[PDB]
Parts: sequence; C-alpha cells; structure tokens
Amino acid sequence: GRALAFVWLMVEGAQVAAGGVAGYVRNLLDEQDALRDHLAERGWSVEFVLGEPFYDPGAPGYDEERWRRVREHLAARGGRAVRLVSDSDGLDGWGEERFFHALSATGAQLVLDTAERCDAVVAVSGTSAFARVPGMVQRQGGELAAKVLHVHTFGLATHVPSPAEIAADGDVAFWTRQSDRVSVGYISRYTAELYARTYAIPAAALLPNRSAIPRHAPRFGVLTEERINERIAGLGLPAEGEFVVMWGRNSAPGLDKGYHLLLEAARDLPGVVPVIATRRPDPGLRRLADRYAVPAVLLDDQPFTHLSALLQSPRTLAAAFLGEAEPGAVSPMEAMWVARESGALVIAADTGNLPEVVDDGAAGIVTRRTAADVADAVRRVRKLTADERRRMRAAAAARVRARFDFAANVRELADAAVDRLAEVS
Amino acid sequence: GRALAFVWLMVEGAQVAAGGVAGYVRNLLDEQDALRDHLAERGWSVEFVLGEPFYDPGAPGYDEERWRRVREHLAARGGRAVRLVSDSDGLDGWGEERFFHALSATGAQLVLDTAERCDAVVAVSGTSAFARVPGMVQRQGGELAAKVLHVHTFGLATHDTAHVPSPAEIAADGDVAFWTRQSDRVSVGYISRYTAELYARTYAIPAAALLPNRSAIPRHAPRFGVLTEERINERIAGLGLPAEGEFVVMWGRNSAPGLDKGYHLLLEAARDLPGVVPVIATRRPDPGLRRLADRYAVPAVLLDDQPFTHLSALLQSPRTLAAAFLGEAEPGAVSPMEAMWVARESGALVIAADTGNLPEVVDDGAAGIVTRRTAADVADAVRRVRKLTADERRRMRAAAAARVRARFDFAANVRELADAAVDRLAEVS
Amino acid sequence: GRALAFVWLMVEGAQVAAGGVAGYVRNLLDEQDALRDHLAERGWSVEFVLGEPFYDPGAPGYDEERWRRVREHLAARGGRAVRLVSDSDGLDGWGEERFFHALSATGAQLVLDTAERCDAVVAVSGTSAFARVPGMVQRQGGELAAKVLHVHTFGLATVPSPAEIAADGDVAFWTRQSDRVSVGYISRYTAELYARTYAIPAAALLPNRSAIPRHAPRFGVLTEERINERIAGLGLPAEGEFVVMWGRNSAPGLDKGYHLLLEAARDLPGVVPVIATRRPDPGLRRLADRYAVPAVLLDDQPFTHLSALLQSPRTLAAAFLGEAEPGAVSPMEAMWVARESGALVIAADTGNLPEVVDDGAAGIVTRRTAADVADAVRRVRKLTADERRRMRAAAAARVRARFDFAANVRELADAAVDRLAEVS
Amino acid sequence: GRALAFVWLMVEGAQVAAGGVAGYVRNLLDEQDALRDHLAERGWSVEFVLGEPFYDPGAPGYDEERWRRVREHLAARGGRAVRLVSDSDGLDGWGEERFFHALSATGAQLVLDTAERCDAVVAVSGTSAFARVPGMVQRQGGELAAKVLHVHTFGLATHDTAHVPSPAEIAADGDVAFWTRQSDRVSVGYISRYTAELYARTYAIPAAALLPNRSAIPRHAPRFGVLTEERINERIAGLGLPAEGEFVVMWGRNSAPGLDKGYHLLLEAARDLPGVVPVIATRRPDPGLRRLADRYAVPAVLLDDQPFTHLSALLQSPRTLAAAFLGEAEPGAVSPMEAMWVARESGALVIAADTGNLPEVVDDGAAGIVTRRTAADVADAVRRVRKLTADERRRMRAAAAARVRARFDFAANVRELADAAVDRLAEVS
Ligand SMILES: Nc1nc2c(ncn2[C@@H]2O[C@H](COP(=O)(O)OP(=O)(O)O)[C@@H](O)[C@H]2O)c(=O)[nH]1
Ligand SMILES: Nc1nc2c(ncn2[C@@H]2O[C@H](COP(=O)(O)OP(=O)(O)O)[C@@H](O)[C@H]2O)c(=O)[nH]1
Ligand SMILES: C[N+](C)(C)[C@@H](Cc1c[nH]c(=S)[nH]1)C(=O)O
Ligand SMILES: C[N+](C)(C)[C@@H](Cc1c[nH]c(=S)[nH]1)C(=O)O
Repeated sequence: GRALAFVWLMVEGAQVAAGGVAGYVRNLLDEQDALRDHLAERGWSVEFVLGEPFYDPGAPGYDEERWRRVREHLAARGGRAVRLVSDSDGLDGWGEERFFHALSATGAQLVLDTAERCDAVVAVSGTSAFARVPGMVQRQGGELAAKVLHVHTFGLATHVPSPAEIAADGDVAFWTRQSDRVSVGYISRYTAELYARTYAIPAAALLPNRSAIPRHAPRFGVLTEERINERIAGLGLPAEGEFVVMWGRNSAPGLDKGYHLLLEAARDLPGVVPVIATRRPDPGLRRLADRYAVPAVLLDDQPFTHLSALLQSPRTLAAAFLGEAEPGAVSPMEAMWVARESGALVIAADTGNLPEVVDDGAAGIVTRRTAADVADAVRRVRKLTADERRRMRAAAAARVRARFDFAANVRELADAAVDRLAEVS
Repeated sequence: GRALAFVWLMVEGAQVAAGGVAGYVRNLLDEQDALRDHLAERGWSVEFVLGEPFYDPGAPGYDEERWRRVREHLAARGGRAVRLVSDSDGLDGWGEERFFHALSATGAQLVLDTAERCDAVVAVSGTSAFARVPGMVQRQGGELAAKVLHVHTFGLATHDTAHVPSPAEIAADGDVAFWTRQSDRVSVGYISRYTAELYARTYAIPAAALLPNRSAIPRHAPRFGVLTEERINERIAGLGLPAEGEFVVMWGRNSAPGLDKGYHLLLEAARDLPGVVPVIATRRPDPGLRRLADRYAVPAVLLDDQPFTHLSALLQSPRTLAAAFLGEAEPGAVSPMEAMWVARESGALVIAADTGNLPEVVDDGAAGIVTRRTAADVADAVRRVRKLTADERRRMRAAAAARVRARFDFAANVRELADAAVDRLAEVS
Repeated sequence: GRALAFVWLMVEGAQVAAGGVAGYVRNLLDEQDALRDHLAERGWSVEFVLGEPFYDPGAPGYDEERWRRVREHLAARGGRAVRLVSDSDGLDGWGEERFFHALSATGAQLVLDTAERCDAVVAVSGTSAFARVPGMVQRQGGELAAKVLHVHTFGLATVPSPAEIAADGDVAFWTRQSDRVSVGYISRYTAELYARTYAIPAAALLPNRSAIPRHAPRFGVLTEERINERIAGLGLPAEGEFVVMWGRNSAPGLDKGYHLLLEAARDLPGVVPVIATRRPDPGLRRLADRYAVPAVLLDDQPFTHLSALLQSPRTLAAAFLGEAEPGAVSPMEAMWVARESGALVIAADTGNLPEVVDDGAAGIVTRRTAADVADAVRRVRKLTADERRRMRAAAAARVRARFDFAANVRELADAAVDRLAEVS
Repeated sequence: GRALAFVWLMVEGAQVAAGGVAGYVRNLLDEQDALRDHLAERGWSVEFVLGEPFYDPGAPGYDEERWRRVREHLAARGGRAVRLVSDSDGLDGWGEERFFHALSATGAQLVLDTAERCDAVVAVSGTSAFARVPGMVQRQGGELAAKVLHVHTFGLATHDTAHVPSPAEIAADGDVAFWTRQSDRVSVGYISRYTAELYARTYAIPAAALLPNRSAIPRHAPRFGVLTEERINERIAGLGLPAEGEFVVMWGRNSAPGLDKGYHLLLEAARDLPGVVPVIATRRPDPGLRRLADRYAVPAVLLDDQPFTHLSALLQSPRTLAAAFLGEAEPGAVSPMEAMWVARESGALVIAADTGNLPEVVDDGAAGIVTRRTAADVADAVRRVRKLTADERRRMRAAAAARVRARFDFAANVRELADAAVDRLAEVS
C-alpha cells in the first residue's frame, strides 16, 4: 500500500527544451533521488512519471539526446517518460481546442494508467494545455480516480487569451471548487491571492508549488574579482560610474519591463550608469538615453555568465526589476542569489510577485513605477552604509535559501500533496 | 441616436415551448408595447428581435402556429423573429459543444447584424447554450460590438446538483464569467437571490457586472384569474381525481439528467401520508413516475400535457392541501410564484425545497413551507400544512399573494431590467 | 524483433456488453490461444491488448464480473485490458465530437504506448468513435507510428451525425493517404461500397469478415424431442409449414420486411408465418388479421427457441427480407443451425444477404415484393427432398467456408501480418 | 416566384484582399449587372449577398475603404454585404476547428436568412472554411433549405501536398463530400480539370453533383491592357532592377505552412543560371526569401505590395524571359492566366509546375513550359525558354493568349456557372 507516483504533465522538458517549463522538469529530475529519500521516511516508495506531447524531430528546440538522457534517468529509477498524443503535427507544443482537448485526454489517460499500477498518484499538470486533466480523470475514472490528487499549476487565464485558454482554465477552476481531489498549485503569494479572488478558488484547494531557483547549479557560482573583470571586459563599460543593471526581454505591446523608467531616473542620479541587457538590440532605448544625455550601456543577447559577473561586480550598485505585474519572475531571485557575496542589491517594482521576492523591503528595495520613485529608490541604495548593504545582501541571500530554493519548494509541494491525500482519504 | 434593439437569444419560446424560458418570451411579448411606451419616455425607440434555434417539427413542444403568431406579432411592430442555425437535428433545445458553439455563433451574428442597422443593442442571452455570445461579439465585432450591452442570464453550471454539468456547460459559463470581468459591456442578469450570490461566490463576478432580471409572473394574465367554485369543479371533473382524499399538486417539465424536479420525492413521501393523493402533471406522459407510484402502491393521479386552465383549478380547489416544488437547484423557478398567486383566494399553500431560488420565493417560511429534499421531510411538510391554525393558513395565503405583488411582478421586473440596461448603456458611453 | 501486439479498440465488450461489438470481443478472446499458436509458427510472439472507454457501474449492460474475467483472461496471457478516457460521464458508450475525439486520442495513446514496448502493432479500431485513431497515430507518432498497421472496421457512414461523418471522412482520408492505414471490410457488400463511396484503394481493403462461432453450444443440433419440447409453449397451429423470421421490430428508415411475408402468405396455402420480434408488434397483428393470414407472432424469444423453430421438420424456410444491412449474421445463424434439418434460407437482394446465400447456390434470393417473396416460397416448396438436401448442405458448407469466426479472425491476422511485411 | 439570390460565402474579398478568392469577388461584382441582365432573360430577378468573416483592421490586406465600396456596390443593387462571426480575433482569414465551425454556422445562417425572404437561393461557399455550410443548411433548415442549391467550390484538403491538411480541413471537406452524395441540393463547383478529377477520384463525388466554376480572368479589365515600350520603362524604372540580366518573374501571396508557392525553387535554380535575375513580388516583404537569396549569392530583386500596373509592366518588358508559377498544388490559380494574357504582345512566356491546375493552364506544354518541381528542372525550364526558335516563341505566346480567351474568360465562365446553377435549380424542382 505504499507505491506513490508523481505524474508530471508538462508541455516541454524532455524532447524539447525552450522555456521555463523545461527548466522545471530538469531541476525536478535533479531532485528526484533526494525527494525519493525524503518520502521514504514518510513511508512512501516514490516513482516519477513524465508526460510530454509527442514532438516532431524538426520542432524548435528538439534534442533527441536530451530525450534519451531523460528516458534513461527515469527508467534507471523504475519511472518512465511517456510521449502523449495531442492530435497535432508535433511541431509546436501549443494550439487551440483540438490540441488542448487531446493532450488533456491522453494526460488523463497516463494518470489513470499510473493509478492502475500504484497505490497513490499526485498528478501535477501544467498550463491550459493540461487544465482539463483533473476534470476528465475525476469525472470518469471511478475507483482509479479516487487514488489521485491533482495539483494544477503554471497559470490560469487572467483578466486577451484565446477561447481555448479561457475554457480550459474555467474548467479546472470549476473542478477545483467541485472536487476535494483537485488543487491549484500556486507559484507565488501573488497568484495565490489572485486565483482566490479571480476564480473563487477555496483556500483549502490552494497548494504550494512556489517558483524557485536551483541554488547549487554551477551557473550561480560566486566569482572572483579577477574572473568578474575578465568576463565584463568586452562589455564596453565606462571606467567610472556605479552600475544599475537590468536584463530580460525587450519591452513589447502589453509587456512593459520598465527599462525606460531607469533611464528617466538616471537623469537625476549623478554617477549612476544604467546597464540594460535586452534579448535583442533596442534602438528605442538608445534614442531615449541620447535624448536625456544619460550614459547608459545597452547590451543585447548576453549570456548569464556575463550577467552574473555584472551583478557581482563591486562596481555594481543595484539590479532593477521595474516591469508590469508578472506572476512568477525568477530573475530577481537569481540576482539576490548570485550577489550573495558582492555587487548588486535588488530594486523591485511593487507589482506581481516582486514585493514577495524582496520580502516587502527587508531583502531589497521596493519602488512605485515612476521615474521619480525609481530615482529615490536608487539613492536609498546609495545612502546605505557598507554595513547596511552587508546586512541587506545577507538578508537577500537568506531569503532565496528560505523561500526560493528549488529543492525545498518541490519538497514543500510533495509534503503538501501527501498530506492532502491523507486528509482527503 | 434613438433606435434601441433588445435582442433576445432564447433556447425556446416560439417554435417550441415547454418551460420557464418559453414562458419568459411569452411574458416579454405581452409586455412589449408597454415597454416601448415606457422607454420612449426615456428617449429610446425600442425594437424587439428574437433568436431561437431552428427546430424540427418532431421536437417536444413544437407548434408551428405558435411560431407564426410570434413572428407576426414582432413583424407588426417592426421587429423580427429569427430561427438560428445550431448544427444539429433540431429535435432538442439543448446539446453539447457543437450545439452551443454553432448557436452562440449565430446568436452573435444576429446581435451584430442588429447593431449594424440600429444605434444601440441590449443583447439578452439565456442559458449556457448562449453564454459564449458576449465574448464572440466583443472579441471580433469591432465598431459594431461597441454598440452592444450584453446581459447574460438564466440557468448555468453550478456545484449544487448531484449530476455534474457537462464540459460544454462548464466551459461556456466559464467563458461568460471571464468576459464580465474583462469587458465593460458584459453583464449578467440575475434572476434570483440564489443566482446573484452564485455569480459573486462561484464565478467571482464583480458586483458592478450584475443587473436585475428577476424571475416574475404576469399577475394580470387572465389565466391567473380567481375561479368560482362551480368553474373549479367543472374543470377538474374530467381529470380522474378520486372522490376522497386531499391533493398535493406538482407540475412542470419531466425530470431529466441535470433537471431533478423532485416529483419522485412526493411519491415517496405519499406512502407515509394515508389520506393524501399526489397529482403530478408533467409536460410529457412519464412512464417512470407511473412505475414509481406502482412500486410504492401509492394512489397518484399522473397527468400530462395539461393546460394551465386545469392546473389553475386544481390549485384553487378546497380539496387541494398544497402545491409542492422540489427541484434540486432551480436557478429561478416561476411555477411556485404561479401557485402563490392563483391560490390568493383559496386552495393550495406552497411547499418548497430548501435549495435554488425556492426559499426566496416562499420568503424563507413566511409565505410557504420550506422542506429538505427527502421523503420524510416532504411528508412532514405536508403534515405541517394540514395542522396549521386557521389564522395561520389565512395569513400565509395573504403573505404569499402579497409577495408575488411586491417581488415577482413581471411588468415591474422586466421594466427593472430594461431601466438598468438603459442606464448601464449610458454609463459605458 | 518478434514481439507482435494486436490492439483491439472497442466501444464495448468487457465492462459493458450490449451489441455486436461485445460479441466480437467475446469470440475473439475465445480464439486468442489459437491465434497465438498460429502466429507463433509465422515467427511472431503475440500479445492481445484491449482498449475500452471507462464506464460507470451504472451504465446499461455493466457487469463488473465480466470485466474481471476479461481482465484475468488477458493478464494470464501476457496482455492487458485498458480503460480509456473519453471525456464523458461513462454511462453511454457513444456520443458526439468530444467523446469521439477524446476516445480516439486515448485509443491512439494506447496504440503508441504498445508500440513502445513491442516490435510491431496491429491496431484494430472499431466504429466512428475510434475512426480518428489511425490519423492521430500516423500524423504524430514518429518512429513508434512506423511500427503500426491500422485496420479500421465496423462501419463507415453511408442521416449520421456531423461527428460520425467527420470521423469516418478522416479515416477514409488516412486510408488513402497512408500505407499503414487499412479498412477492415466485414462483407463483400461493404468492400464494394467503401471502394465506391469513399474511394478506398483496393490495396487498403483488408478482410475482417463477419462470421459466427460455429462450435458454440447455442448452435447445437437438437433432437426432434428437444425441438418439440421447446416450441410447445409457442402457440403453433397443429398444421402448417412455417416460414420463420426474427430480429428487431421494423422502425422508421429500417424496414425489416416482416409485412412482406405476411402479404405473400395470402398466396401460400398451408404456409404459416412465424415472426419473433424484439418487442410485441401490434401493427403486425393488425396486418395479419386484415389479410386472413394465420400468423404466429412472438416476442422476446431466446435463441434456444428460435433455433428449435429453425430446426423443426415442420419449418419450410427462414426469411430475411429487410433493406440493406452491411453485415447481418442472423442468416448465417439460420443456415448453420439448420445444417441437419429444418429451414432453408430466403434472402432479400440487399446488403450482405446475396453473399450469405451464395447468390442462390446456398439459399433463395428474392426481390423485396410480396409477389417475389411468395414466389421465393413456392420455389422452396417446389424443391425435391434431394434438392433440399443439396441446398441445406451447401448452406452449412457455406457457413464453414466463409462465415466461420475462427477462420475469419485468422484471415484478418494473416492479412495484417502480410501487409506489415509488405509495408516494410 | 421570381426572386433569386446568389449568396457568396467568401473568406476574403471586401475587408481583406490578398489572393485568388478576393480577386474572384472583385471579378464577380464587376460582372454583376451583366449577370442580372442575363438571368432576367431566363425569368429570374437576381440579388447578390456577400458574406465575409469579420476582420480586425490589423489583418493583412485590410482596407476599410474597399469594404465600404463593396457594401455600397451591393446595397445600390438591392443586395447586401454581411460580415460574419467566426469566433476568432479577425487577424487571419483562416484557422482550425473553432474558426471553421463558427464561420460555417454563420454562413449557413446568412443562407437561410436569405432563403426566408427570397424564392430561390444559390449558395456559393468557398474553401474548407465554409465546406460544412451545405450540410448545416440542408440538415436543419427545413422548408427554407428546400429553396437552396449549394455550390461548394475552391481549395480543399488533398493528398497532393507534403504538408498534411489539418484535421479541420479533412473533416470539413469530408463533410461536403458526404452531403454531395446525400442531397440533391448539394453540388461542388470545379474550378479546374484538376479539382474536377480530384472530386471524383479522391472524394468519390458523383458526376451529376459537379457544376463548372472554372478559374478565369476578366480579360477586358484595364489592368490587362497592352503597354507601350515607353510606359513599360517608366513603370519598371522605380523597381530597382539591375542594368544587365534577363528577368524571371514571380508574384503572389507569400508561401506559408500549408501553401508552398515555390518561390524558393526559382532562387535555387538561379544558382545555375548565370544571366538570370529572379524578380519575386510577394504580397508582404518576406525576410526568408532574402535570406535564401543571400545564402545562395543570387542577385534577386525582391519586391512587396506591388500594384498590378507594375507587375504588368515587368511581364511585358522584353527584358523578361519568363514568369514562373511553381506552386505545389494550386487548385485553380489564375496568376498564370494573367501572365499569359497580359504578355500577349511581348515579354514573358510562362513556366508552370507540373502539379495542380498549372498543366491545364499551359495546355500541357503547347502554351507554356511545364517543369517538375526541382531546382534542376526549373533551371532546365528557363534554358528551354531561351532556346526556343523564333517561330515557336511567337507561336507559344499566341497559343497562350488564345487559350485565355477560349477557356479562362471570366465573363463567360461566371455565366457558365450561373446557367448551370439555374439549370440545376430547375431540375431539383
Ligand atoms: N400548462 C402547463 N404549463 C406548464 C407545464 N409545465 C410547465 N409549465 C409552465 O412552464 C413554466 C415553468 O417554468 P419554471 O417553473 O421557472 O421552471 P423551468 O421549466 O425549469 O424553467 C411555468 O410557467 C409553468 O407553469 C404543464 O405541464 N402545463
Ligand atoms: N497587385 C498584386 N496582385 C497580387 C499580388 N499577389 C497576388 N496577387 C493577385 O491575387 C490573385 C492570386 O490568385 P491565384 O493565382 O489564383 O492564387 P491564390 O492566391 O493562391 O488564390 C491574382 O489575381 C494575383 O494577380 C501582389 O503582390 N500584387
Ligand atoms: C439542460 N439543462 C442544463 C438541464 C437545462 C437547460 C435550461 C433550460 N432552461 C434553463 S434556465 N436551463 C434545463 O433543461 O433545465
Ligand atoms: C490555408 N490554406 C489551406 C493553405 C489555403 C486556404 C485557401 C485560400 N484560398 C484557397 S482556394 N484556399 C491557402 O491559404 O491557400
């Protein structure tokens, strides 16, 4: 009576790796053995089942060898990776009604077939593509469905999504209210609040699946001053100036990252040099800096090795996250973590999950989204004594360890799911 | 800037009539001319448009002469009735994804085509089958969509039935809830206290997106006339009622999946009620209730396709103890309102289940008897009606009649909807 | 490279048994050991996988014990039964687009999961509910899909629902498009019909021909003692030569033709129609009296009593007079149970009926008029006892040769294995 | 009994114009008055109704002034233009199941709403997106459906593309093929020899359900006028053409996931064609063609959003050796007919892929050069054009122009459609 399975239903991560869902799957597999050991102590024998839509080898980001490494990793542990029919051509990984409906039907199939051979199943489904899985299983699965707890995560349609997304998320919201076995896995304090209010999700049906980073990954290593300086040598940084760093996607219609707010505020920050690394070159930001006579360094297509060096440089005053609400950005967590010994302190807008990340001012600086507010937040960082920066840097590093550690947060999900199984049963 | 159209998207009401939606269409057509006069005082020239799915002549409740009268009534006033494609047989006024999707698309079409030839449109869509209309119009209709205020109304997917709503119902009502919070031009018309609280608590719809469309009856309709004792006995003489016993009356659409009208509860309770004769009038014959009555050895009069003249007489007869309404989760049933009103002088008192809108109708017990949905509770409710003091029987009858006048008057409630829609339109401009 | 699986995708037959698909599943499992033996000698180790939509225990025909038996039968043989999500409540076993789409998606999933652990798969899918399975596997399954041969069987739309038309049009497209997609025809009639109606290439038509399990006890030869014992309660006249018909009542757009025999009996002195319908038929009563025809009209009769009727030396013929049906097995049953005595078969010239009676060599073909029926009966009466011997033997041999379930499921397996080799 | 409507259900042609369907709508409207006169002689009074899916102003090819012109053109003749709900954003004239199902439902609605006010309707539906309209009308429309003859036409799901048609395309065209066989009132309008043979061989459609709707051009349109050498040079002068080299011209909608126009095949072949300059004018700019030309070091001139005046000049210039049409499976392309006609005096000869309707257009080699769809064959085809004797070049140019006159004249071919539909209408009655 102790065979426990986690079924991870993910739109990418094995055959294809091209975004945040795939990173989640990879950190998951790195944590599998530790999670197995942890749950053995609670008396469960854990296996992992991974479900991913069939991809065509010509899909963007397809990697036959990554698929093979995933399959071997899970098989070596008595788990399995299963490619799922999605009534599609295999080139995308997203779609409309037909894609969502078929992939949810076969994701549900995988859950029930896993329930057939196990004693208990935690089905962790992600995105609108799998949002119908809980209702399909719980409506039709009979005694097998009563072995399953669903945790559906990674976004509910927010108030323009497609009709397919609206309907699928409306379906999972219905089933979360309807069934004791359907929970929403919230990725942040912000989405837990949003979904309770927006979808009338009951508190008892909200379960933590909180976004985090894998703190021990090599890409987060602390760098020496010597290595920092040789990595940033080709970035064209000025010999003088305190850097305030931002990076990410270019601002877009409906996606204001707020880079312009730093450039505007830098007008009133003598000795501050904005350093902004966008996905692609940004002529608009160049024209804005030239108009304001602000000496910004504007980079593009920078690798994280180089952002980390920038963030760690003693010349770097802060890292700024000034964008509109996002539910689960991990970039500010990466900044607080790689700067654990030197460099940036974090300035965060009061939107989305950012206040939670900087602990509402205890591990970083919160600002409203205006140039004057951002200017005042920058000089609040400059005003800190060396000792005060040391305390806030330590607080930010501790906050990542305490709240945004991937190993702890997936353990938190598993414990909550196992606890909820017992309570429902 | 004066041509205002109400577009009513209704799953029945002209070719087909079986339940409350069709009664609603009859009610608004009877009130249309008065509504036109009233809205003209508020500065609008009002036209009515009715969209109903094409039906096959084999459909239950089909009457092509009713379709003729409705189409001609509307045409004589410059309005129109329009039969709507729903990608189906036409043999049923419900369906799944294909039915909902095609009907919402063509209902959306009718809205936008009306918007193109008018200055403003109030699009009143009813039930999950049309719940996607607001989103289809507002997503794709461009400038024509900006002339429309949506009011989506009537029954919806809920957590209050043992039968789980279909995926199509769940998706559609999720879609319209999304659009109430996404669009200034998408409101829901609550038909009852029960649906209003459901919109806020289940669907998280903001209070500003709620508009009144409260279930009600046309009190002055001749079919609600008080009857003489002679005319009562005349009408019930051909119903096969036993010479002895007191009647508990029920009527309505047959129970079906997703629609538990609770007739079986009265039959069950009647084997503990020795002098009680259930009288159950369903739209269609119902062999299933006959098997239940037989199985229980319950003497019950099971009727079908009864005209309201005969139901009214049954409700007013001194031989009738009660009329019972035992639906699992009525969103906004008007039949208990009809009983309270037609019995204002004599006859039945109302027994109502403690679910859906029924407690609001009987004023939580001041205007009728509230019962849990079990055979033992229903039997105890019949006994409660029997044991009332004379003063309490008179008081409850008067209170029920007064509640219909104050809360469930169709002329008042449809004017409330229309005044709220005209105000909301002014707000969004 | 020797692991072969047959994946049978069926809307019923384990959790639920109500119609012909369930009977097919039951006869197939009885034949599994023989098929395994037969295919082992062709170099294949054979596993059976059964996929059926999840049913609720309240579904009509639900039997938890039949489900357990099928489960044990397949597990004992290294196979499995798999219940399939169909995005439905589990009460029906049929539905619309949502049901067809989900059930085909998970049917396709079961095929591909089977292909992952085997070397070759024959995916036998049935009815419009699984008709999208070949397309979903072959469009998206990659290298796993190239291990699969699809045989889609049990009906193409020939007024069906939009969902049936679309699903069957999809599989027709895929049968033309893909070397790995075949249509399993159940009769000579449907093989011709699908070639003409759906432009199915000849190389994509594969036999899955309807048949009966000849050796089932329900087809046992009865002594005259047992025959007379079983028909004693049927209210048969002391005199008269019977012409027997049985099956469903005639319904709108599905005329079984019972009235044609009653009308023809007006011109058949000494012939007594015996008609056993599913439910009582007051219309047939009204019509027998109108014509002063002495008919025996029965309802709800078990095959034990039908078989006794068909075997009685008093029975002249069994008649099958309805409009086109693609794969009726009732006339095969009549030809088989009368192999030693009783009825010879009269068949309308519709659907699979001419094939069944070998176009007159194993029975009497008739046009669907009362005069033709009466004439057909006269021809049966005219036959000498030696000609009746000839035709009864031809009819029994025809069932053994063409309508034997064990042979026809072997014929399917051999055709699919040959097709597999040819595609590689 | 004289009121006849043609309902044209078109995925583009008013709000949006990019390809052949929109060109057909334009040709049709210009020919409307002559069709009305001609059908008046056969006893019918004819109205045109146009249905096109709602588009957002951001859709490619959108022009609000074109929409207004079409709407006024039809209104002035007592007809109408109707934008149709398709349950989509309006950013694209295609989609999957949702788009197909909603647009077919509202197309069917427009057909039936037209049948209610007319005596007879010819419903011309185009492409897979409307292929379910005949079945939707005929299944559910009752007496109104009995006034309609359906003619379904244009591109469809085939086995002739490397990209497999989508499930929605396969289902919809399977559905119209079924209804063609099931209903006397459902025909398909073949636009080419290729689609006629495909209807019969792929979809088993009976020959009596096929009516002609053969792709054609309005030869007398001013845009097909012969140009002087001076006017040719003035129009080509602003296109950035190199001083030296002979041109091979292509133009059309950009290639897209289910639409391989073969532009890349010409750029490929040009690596083996030292004196040849490809000139490719796509509706939209096309970064990918520039990357391919750069990768191949081919000095192609890549144009976008060119007016037909300038394409005509390119095609007539003696510097132009050929116009190439290299689509994978054109159901009925008219662009080769435009080249054959406008170059009747000078300029291009036509190179046509050996697939789709293209071999029929060039009379299997008598009116142009047929090529297999490979780079090596396309380059061979260009060389074959160069090596023609003077007599054969002259003869081919004349044969090409004569073929358009004889087989691809729009005024004759749209009259042929209308006469065949009117004949078919009489037979079903
Ligand atoms: N005359 C008659 N009217 C009926 C019958 N069944 C239902 N109705 C009417 O149909 C309407 C039912 O509406 P409601 O009580 O709101 O329930 P709904 O049918 O579930 O919407 C009422 O006006 C009933 O009086 C019947 O058998 N005979
Ligand atoms: N002026 C102009 N017309 C174009 C362009 N691209 C396509 N067309 C016209 O659009 C129509 C294309 O129709 P056709 O050749 O049948 O191909 P389809 O687009 O695949 O239907 C023809 O009339 C073309 O001349 C362009 O870039 N400029
Ligand atoms: C099918 N259904 C969901 C059970 C509803 C549909 C409906 C009809 N009237 C109203 S309100 N809703 C019903 O019939 O009550
Ligand atoms: C999307 N599609 C199937 C590739 C077609 C649709 C179409 C547009 N015009 C015609 S004809 N068919 C196309 O764009 O050519």
